[PDB]
Amino acid sequence: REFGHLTRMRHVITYSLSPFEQRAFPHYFTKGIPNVLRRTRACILRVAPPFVVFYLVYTWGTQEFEKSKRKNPA
Amino acid sequence: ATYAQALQSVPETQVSQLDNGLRVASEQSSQPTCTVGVWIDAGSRYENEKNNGAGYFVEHLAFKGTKNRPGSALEKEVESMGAHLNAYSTREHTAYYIKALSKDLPKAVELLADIVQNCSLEDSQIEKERDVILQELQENDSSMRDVVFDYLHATAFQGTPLAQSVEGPSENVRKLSRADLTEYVSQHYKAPRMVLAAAGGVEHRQLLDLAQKHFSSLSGTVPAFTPCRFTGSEIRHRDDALPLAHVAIAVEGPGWANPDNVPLQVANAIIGHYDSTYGGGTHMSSTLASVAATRKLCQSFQTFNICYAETGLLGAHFVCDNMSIDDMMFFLQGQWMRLCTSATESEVVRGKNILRNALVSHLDGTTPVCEDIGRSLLTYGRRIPLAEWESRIAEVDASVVREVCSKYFYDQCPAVAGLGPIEQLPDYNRIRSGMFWLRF
Repeated sequence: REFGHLTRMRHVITYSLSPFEQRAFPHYFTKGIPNVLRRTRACILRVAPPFVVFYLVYTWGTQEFEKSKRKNPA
Repeated sequence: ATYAQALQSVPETQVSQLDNGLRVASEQSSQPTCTVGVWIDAGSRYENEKNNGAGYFVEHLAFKGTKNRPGSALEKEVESMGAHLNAYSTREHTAYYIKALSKDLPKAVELLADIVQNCSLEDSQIEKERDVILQELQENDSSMRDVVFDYLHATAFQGTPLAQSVEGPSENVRKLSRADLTEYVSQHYKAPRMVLAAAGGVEHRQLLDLAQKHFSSLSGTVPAFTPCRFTGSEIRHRDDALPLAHVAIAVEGPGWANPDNVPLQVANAIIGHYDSTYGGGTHMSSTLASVAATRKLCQSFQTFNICYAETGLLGAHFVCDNMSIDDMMFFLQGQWMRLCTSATESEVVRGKNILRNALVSHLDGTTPVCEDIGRSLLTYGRRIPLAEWESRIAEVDASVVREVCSKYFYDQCPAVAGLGPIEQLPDYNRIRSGMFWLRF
């Protein structure tokens, strides 16, 4: 697998700029911040709920375990 | 003569001017034939996006009839004397010329003035030429070199009128009207921007009298030229159905009047040219030519120094199969670097000899001399004699070549065009890194 014999491709034009003609951080905040927020809404309900469940399970297990070492009057 | 006395014995280009500002220039010989033409400071770089293609359209309609010579009549006249009418257009220049017998110069001159002054621009002919120009656009699509150089101009001069093609986009071809073309002629076909050149058995006094009798009507004594920013950039059109890939790489080179052109041309002669139909092959003094012949790395490569008034394309075009583009880049950029850092006197001597030979051999016949006169008066405002070109070549050495190739090539962003099976055309960063050496 080498460049020059990977696939057949046709009718695709690419335009690129020199790195010395352009900037390395264009619209890094004015565009980057909305993109991070978009990428966060896109995945948050797929990633977060399992970790919320872990937080609740951890919280419950720890408080319960410590609720067993307490003296029950008897 | 000893080539120093032969240069000193070359006939002198005589230049005059009409009151309207039309310049008249002629190099006389004892040949029984002459070439006489009009060269105009008009091109596609003078067109914007709405008019782009108008100059090529006007060149198309040039011989199709004037108010005095309707339709084929002009052609008949030319053909009835054995003369040959030709025309061409670039991004900066336009030319109309006749190859005639020396006794046909009056009529030839008359035929030219009419053509530049009184073109009919008839709407029926405009539609017929619309169809012709569309078919010629599709014909030009078949020529990979023409496409790759249009691509190189488009990416190197993006946003500028030098990125424009001569013919314009096909949409403009379909939309250009008679009013568009009449406006183009009225704003660009002016006497101060025209040069009436003649080379051959032509007396300058007689040509001047002809120009005063046929061109004196023209504009007496305004939008023209903005500089064109160069851009390091790449345009890659991949079509793996194409058998061979075309790659053109150029840095920003000097404009017309820059003396750096003479050493840079010398340097290009050091790299030279090649195609697979060469006798010399592996024995060629050019390193790239011998490597390409030994390894069969390419079908051809050429160096070029394209000049405009204020900038230009200094570089190389090569054609090769899909699996060798990378190699062709590596050995080409290396040659550039080898010239910037370690030029060496003997190959500078060879390149100087090549340049002198190119300059003398090019000017063989009345037509090349007529073009030299017209284009030279447009680009330099003067015919530079071959003795002067020799003086400028003689003052080139390996230090000069090293310095100028450093100034233009070393650590510079190139513009790159790739067309065809170009997957192995190296990524722009890799080429850009190939434009400098870490050892140096």
